[PDB]
Amino acid sequence: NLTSIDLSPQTLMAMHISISSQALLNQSYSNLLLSQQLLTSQSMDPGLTVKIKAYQNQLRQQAQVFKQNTVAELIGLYTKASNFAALVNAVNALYSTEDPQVSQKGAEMVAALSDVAQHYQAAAQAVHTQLQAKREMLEPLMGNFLNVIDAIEQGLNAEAKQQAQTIAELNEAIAKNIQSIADAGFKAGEGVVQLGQSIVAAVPLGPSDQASYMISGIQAISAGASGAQQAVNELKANYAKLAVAYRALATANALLSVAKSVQAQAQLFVDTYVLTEQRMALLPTEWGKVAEAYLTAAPIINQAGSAAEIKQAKQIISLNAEKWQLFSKSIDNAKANYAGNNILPEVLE
Repeated sequence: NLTSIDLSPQTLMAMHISISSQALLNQSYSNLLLSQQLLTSQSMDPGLTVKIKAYQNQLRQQAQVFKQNTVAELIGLYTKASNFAALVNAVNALYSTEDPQVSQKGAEMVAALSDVAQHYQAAAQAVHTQLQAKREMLEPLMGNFLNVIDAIEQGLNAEAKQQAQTIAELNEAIAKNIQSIADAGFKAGEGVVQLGQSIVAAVPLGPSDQASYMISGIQAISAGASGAQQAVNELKANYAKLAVAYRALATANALLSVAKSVQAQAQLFVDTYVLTEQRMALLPTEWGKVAEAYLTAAPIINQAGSAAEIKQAKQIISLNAEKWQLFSKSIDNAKANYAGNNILPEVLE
């Protein structure tokens, strides 16, 4: 009986919001990697200088790819959801009970949307397979650069290892702060996201070439109106300490200080890329659930041949339409955010 058909978006609304959350942030981490000053100096360890410049270059290539290609691929999948909402409205409009065969024509269209949902499932799979491929190339790229930093650190005296750990610990703290700020800006999908950037630290380089390597860091847009004031205060305090800690490690190991600064930025990008891939892994299945739900619903909608059965079906469809319209708005805002969040503006005090 009709009482059992589910023409709803299921967990698509929430599933798209959990994707937006990481993809939008990863958009900002891509902008950070592309804004960061390159290492120019050729007056330091020739062997390690080439490993940093090579890694920094390989990261900007992947940041550009994510920013220009992968974001567009996602906006494509979101549009497909709007499109589906629009089609459900049409089914609603068809139930103006003017038509003497209204239930056979209704069944036919629900059966057709089952097909569309199956295409949107396959479209999502295609995007996930590309994200999975990049993940499998990014993990070993970062993994290899970590083994390079580690080999260098394993040969330092105790004073330098402590200066290096202080830095590693602060980068880990700063990442938790940024995440807290981004969550507050995002407002669980209903927010209009913006993150900024500024120079936060510097690495003096032994004695003009590149007097100093300038370190770019994410910043909140409003140092007193973001709805995560404690995180903004911790971020300010942590950047202050980060500046001091690089000045310390730099006295003796300047080039390692640089390598660490780059790896901290890579970590944010690769970690949230992995989370983007993982949230996207569930999307094809969720479209497939809409496909199965719509396939099962159609023959049941066809059995409705009475006055009260057609009235009940109009009601079941009108309700599920409202659900898709609400979802369509969540999508409109996500697309506006992917457009607006394409730039990571400078912030000044």
